[PDB]
Amino acid sequence: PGSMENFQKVEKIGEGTYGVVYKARNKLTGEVVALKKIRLTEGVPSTAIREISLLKELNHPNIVKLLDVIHTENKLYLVFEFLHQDLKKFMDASALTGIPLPLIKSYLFQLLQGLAFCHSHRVLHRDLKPQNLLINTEGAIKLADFGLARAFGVPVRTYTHEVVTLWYRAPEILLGCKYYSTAVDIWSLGCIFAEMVTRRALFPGDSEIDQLFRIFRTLGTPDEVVWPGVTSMPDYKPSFPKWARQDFSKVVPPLDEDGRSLLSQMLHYDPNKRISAKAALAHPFFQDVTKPVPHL
Amino acid sequence: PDYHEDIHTYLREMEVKCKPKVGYMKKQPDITNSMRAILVDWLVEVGEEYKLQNETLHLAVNYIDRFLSSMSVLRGKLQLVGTAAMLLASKFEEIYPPEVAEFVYITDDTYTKKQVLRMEHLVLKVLTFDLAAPTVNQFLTQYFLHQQPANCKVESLAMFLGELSLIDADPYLKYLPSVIAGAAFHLALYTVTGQSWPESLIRKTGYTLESLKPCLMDLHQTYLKAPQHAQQSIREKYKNSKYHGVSLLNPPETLNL
Ligand SMILES: C/N=c1\[nH]c(C)c(-c2nc(Nc3ccc(C)c(S(=O)(=O)N4CCOCC4)c3)ncc2C#N)s1
Repeated sequence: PGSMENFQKVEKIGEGTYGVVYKARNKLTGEVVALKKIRLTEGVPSTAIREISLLKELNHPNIVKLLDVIHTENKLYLVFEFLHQDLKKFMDASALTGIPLPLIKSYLFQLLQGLAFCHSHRVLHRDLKPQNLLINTEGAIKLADFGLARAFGVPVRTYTHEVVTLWYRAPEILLGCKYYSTAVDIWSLGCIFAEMVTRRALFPGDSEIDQLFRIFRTLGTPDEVVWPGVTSMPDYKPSFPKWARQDFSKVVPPLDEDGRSLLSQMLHYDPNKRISAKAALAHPFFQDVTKPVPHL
Repeated sequence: PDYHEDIHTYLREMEVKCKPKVGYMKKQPDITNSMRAILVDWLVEVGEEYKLQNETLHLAVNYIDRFLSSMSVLRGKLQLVGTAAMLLASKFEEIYPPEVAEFVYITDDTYTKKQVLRMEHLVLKVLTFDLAAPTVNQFLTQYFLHQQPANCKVESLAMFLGELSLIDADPYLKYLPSVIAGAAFHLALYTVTGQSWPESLIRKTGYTLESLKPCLMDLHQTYLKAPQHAQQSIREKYKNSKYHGVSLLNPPETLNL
C-alpha cells in the first residue's frame, strides 16, 4: 500500500463507464498491475464503492485480485493484478483452431469455482460475459469487473431491474421477476459455456423481446408445467408464440452427453431448478478435468 | 437456499470483524450516548422521508459506530459524520440513492455539500472501504425463514425491536447483531403468538434462550419503556400500516425464562 510514485505506466488497456485502465509496472518489485483510474461532483460513485468493498472480501484463485486502493484528492486508483487478455479476445484469436475441449472444461470448472465463492459470500456478479473473464498464460481464468455486483440477503429483496448485458441476461430478468437471485449468474455462465464451444454468442438479441424469443426458439416457450409461475410474471404475455423445445444436441452439436446434461441444467428456466455453481462442480462432465495452458 | 448456511456462517464470522469498540463513548470527550441516540433517531426520520430500506439505516449506524470507535468528534460535527454515513449506506444498499444535494438539504444546511463529500471521503478512509457489514436486519430475515407458518406481525415486531436497539449504545453496543436478532425474533414471536425460539434456530445458530437471555432481558426493558423514551421516531414509524402498526402492540409483562 503505497503511491503512484512507484508505478510506471506501460500503456493504456481500455476503458469503463467510470474507469480508465492502464497496464503499469511497480518499479521496486517489478510487479505488473492494471490500474483503474476513477475521477471524482456527486462524490465517490456507488459502483466504485460496491466494487471495492465486495472485492476486498473475495480472495480466491479465480477472482481477480484487488491489490490496493490509492485514495487521493481528485483521484481514486484501484490496483488490480495484471492478466494477459479477456476470454472474448481469446475466442476470436482461436478462430480457425477452435478451443480444445479440455481447455473449455478447465475454464468452466474454474469459473464455477469463483462463482460458488461469490455466492457463498452473498455476492452477485450480475455482469458475466467473455469481456469480463480474464485469462493468464498459465491456464487460469478469473471473474473481473465487479462494478455491477451486489451484496445480497437471505432471502433476497428486490434489486436493480436493469442488470446483466443483454445477450447473457436470464429469462427471469427479461420477464420482470421482482426477485432474482444467484441463478442469474449461472444463466450467464451457461451462455458462456455454449459460446466457448461454438465461438459465437448463443442468444445474440438486439432487444428484450428479441432476446426472449431467441431463447424460446431454442429452449421451447415456457409454460406453467416447465416453469410454475411463469404466466403470472409481470412482463409475460399470453400472445407469446409457442415454440417447441429443440433436442439439446442440436443446440451445441459438438458437445458430448455430459456437457449437454450440464448445459441443460445451467439453462433450466425455473431459477429454483437451475443448478447452483456449488452443485455443478460435482457434475460428471468434470470427471477428467485438468488445467491445460492456452496458446499466447 | 443452496448457500443459506455458507452465508450465515460467513456473516457470523464477519460480524465479529465489523464490531464497534464496545466502550468508545468513554473515550469521546465531547459526545455522549444520549447525543448518539439523538443522531440515530434523526437517521430514522431521514430514512422515512426518502423511503430508504431498513438495511440502509442499519448499515449507516454500523458505519457511525465503527468510525467513532477510532476518531474523536466534536458534538457540532456528529451530524456531519451521520449524514456522510447515511450517504455511503445509501450508495451501497439503495437502487436509487438520494442525491447529495438532498442530504445537504436535510441537515438544515448546517453543512456545505463540500463538507459532506469531504467527510464521505474521510469515512471511507477510516473504514478502509469495508462497507459490507452484517446487520441485525440480515440475521432477522434469515431467522424469519424458520416460522411455522410465516406471520407478518412477528416479522414487523422483530424489525421494530431490532431497530430500537440501534438507539441505545448502552447497552446494545456489546451484543453482536446475530444475538440482538435472536432476542428480537424470540421477543416478537412470544408477544404475538406465545411461542418461543424454535429448536431449528438452535441447530442453525447454536444460540439458546439461555445464551440469548442477557440481551433478551435488556431488549425486554427497552420494549416496556419505549413509550417513555426521549427518542420516538421508531415508534412513529411502526404505527404505519406498512409495518402492521406493530408499535401499537402491547409488550408482554413477563417473559418467563
Ligand atoms: C474496464 N475494463 C477493465 N478493467 C480492469 C481492471 C481490467 C483488467 N485488465 C487486465 N489486463 C488486460 C490486458 C490486455 C487486454 C487486451 C485486456 S482486455 O481484453 O480485457 N481489454 C479489452 C478491451 O478493453 C480493455 C481491456 C486486459 N488485467 C486485469 C484487469 C482487472 N481487474 S479490464
